[PDB]
Amino acid sequence: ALYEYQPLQIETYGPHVPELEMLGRLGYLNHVRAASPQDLAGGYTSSLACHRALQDAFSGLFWQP
Amino acid sequence: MYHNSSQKRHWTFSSEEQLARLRADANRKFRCKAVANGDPVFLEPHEEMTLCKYYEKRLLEFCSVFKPAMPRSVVGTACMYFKRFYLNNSVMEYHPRIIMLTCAFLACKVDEFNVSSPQFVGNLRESPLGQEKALEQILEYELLLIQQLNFHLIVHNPYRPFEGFLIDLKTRYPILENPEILRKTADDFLNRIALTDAYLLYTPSQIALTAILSSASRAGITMESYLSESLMLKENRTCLSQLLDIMKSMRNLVKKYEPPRSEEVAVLKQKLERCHSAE
Amino acid sequence: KRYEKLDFLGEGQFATVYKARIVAIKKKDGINRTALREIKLLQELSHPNIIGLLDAFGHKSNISLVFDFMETDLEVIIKDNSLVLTPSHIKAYMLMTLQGLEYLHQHWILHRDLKPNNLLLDENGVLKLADFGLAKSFGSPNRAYTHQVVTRWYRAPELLFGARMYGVGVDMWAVGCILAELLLRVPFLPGDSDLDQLTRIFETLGTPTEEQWPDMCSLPDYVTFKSFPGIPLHHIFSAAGDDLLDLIQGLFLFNPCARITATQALKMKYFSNRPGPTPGCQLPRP
Ligand SMILES: CC(C)c1cnn2c(NCc3ccccc3)cc(N[C@H]3CNC[C@H]3O)nc12
Repeated sequence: ALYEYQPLQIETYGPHVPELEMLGRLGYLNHVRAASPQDLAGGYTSSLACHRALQDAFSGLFWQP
Repeated sequence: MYHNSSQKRHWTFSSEEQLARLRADANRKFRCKAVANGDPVFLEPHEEMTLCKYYEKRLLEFCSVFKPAMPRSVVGTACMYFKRFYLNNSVMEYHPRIIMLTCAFLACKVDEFNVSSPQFVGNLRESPLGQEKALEQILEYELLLIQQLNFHLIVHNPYRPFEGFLIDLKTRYPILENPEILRKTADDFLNRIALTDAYLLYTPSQIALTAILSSASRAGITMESYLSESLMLKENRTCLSQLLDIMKSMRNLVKKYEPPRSEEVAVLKQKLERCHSAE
Repeated sequence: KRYEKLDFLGEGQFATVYKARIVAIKKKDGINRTALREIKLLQELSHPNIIGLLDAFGHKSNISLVFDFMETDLEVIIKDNSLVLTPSHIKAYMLMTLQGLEYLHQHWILHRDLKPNNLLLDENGVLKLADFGLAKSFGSPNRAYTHQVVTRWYRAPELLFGARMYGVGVDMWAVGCILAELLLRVPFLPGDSDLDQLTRIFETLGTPTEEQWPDMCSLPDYVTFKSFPGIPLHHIFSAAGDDLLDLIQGLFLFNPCARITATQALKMKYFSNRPGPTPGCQLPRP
């Protein structure tokens, strides 16, 4: 009856987007605007914007109506 | 997200033939209703398309000179609203001039571009009495537009996918050393793609990628390796061929697009005012 | 339309809600922006722990939103002295809330109005996030934001310090406050003002330093309080296990970035420990 975490599997119909915590490791974050200390203090990072942009770039690229 | 959005599910159509079928059905239904209610006055579907192109350009011009500066997401949402509305409605039942302003109004509301009604209608080149009349018409048609959009208000534009593709190119495709100089041209093609029916036929990611690669080809840069290697399409040959044919079809749509002619626009405009006055 | 109105369910400042046939209908600017927000966001979301917009209909500049009818909410559960909130019940509520929040956040939307009365329960014990009238999409650096979101009792310190840009941390802090209310059966930090809310936060949890919250001083409305030691978490919740204390500490980190996300909270050992979450059919009802 115990709960085991299962990741949410939603098809994106596109290329694989690198994980949120890996973007800085993979060099993506050097091509996005650096977050300000004000934005950082509130919990906003450039990683969020980069991840959202990559997900929207890859969303449904392989899909056909 | 687009991959489970209403735009993908309900407003991305299989072919231009289906779009023409929808528009012709709208024209025929309006003609039938007018005949049942009680002639050369009626417009043909191609004339309706010419008028819709002209009024979409009018909507572009309205959103461009809007003050305060209107975000491009709001403009894209409004233009998509206009396209969707006149997919299933005749310009002789609802005037495109009012409908495009209602599309801009609803889009400003939906994309959280907080603007009050008086400063929305102050952008019109109209007298204050005319501005108030136009505001009343917009408030009357706002619910109608929302109903004709089937309450699908979130519109996925190609702009953010374009930015994400630029990020991915800067990160993972060193062969294209500076993707930034590909922007201005890829934007221009993007705008041309907006004038066609492609937004109702392709995904925003496909549209953005097609614009980027059209800019690359116009730059003499062959980056098919980005598709095959960086996007891992060398595994799925069929997927790569399908994507390449999608891009080719988009380029075909852009190359065969015909801007509306001014003389034809004026004639059809007189005809449309006649249709609205007679009714 | 096709709906017959059976009962009057309530009335707030926004609109009025009726139980109609079962569904619940919520009744110069034009169509209300809050209703448009709910429509646009709920048409793009589909999850068992998010309220579903079945249909919308209206007239002129009025509008009515149709949702599934929900029996009760977490506020009534908390305020009901005749029911015991066992650890399994709390875990189940927490799990459904976090699953809905994980789906919401991965689609880049913040609820921004999380509170026990916005967590509705159906006849099957399925919790759904509701009242998306304050919800907004996040992840856009260009996007403007307002710091006066979330009810004060459940508002995060970054919001109370005037943070314009924020991420899922606001929802996570509200989730921590909801968990604390579930444990204590009373509101955790019931401040009567923003300053009082911040003072109670720093009294119960301690005044954050430059180490627990690096750029906290950069927020606009930041005001330095006294160095409150803060009550240890195991003294506030004396009937909480170490796993639950770890979950609470993660939810109540003053650093919003370090504050656990919905996915990380779901991965927490607390949710995988014994006992398992209560099945929805067996959850308590008022
Ligand atoms: C999605 C939304 C429109 C919805 C769905 N069902 N439902 C109900 N059902 C009954 C009930 C009774 C007590 C507590 C929760 C629920 C009430 C309500 N609003 C009322 C109740 N609390 C103050 C007012 O706002 N809204 C809804």
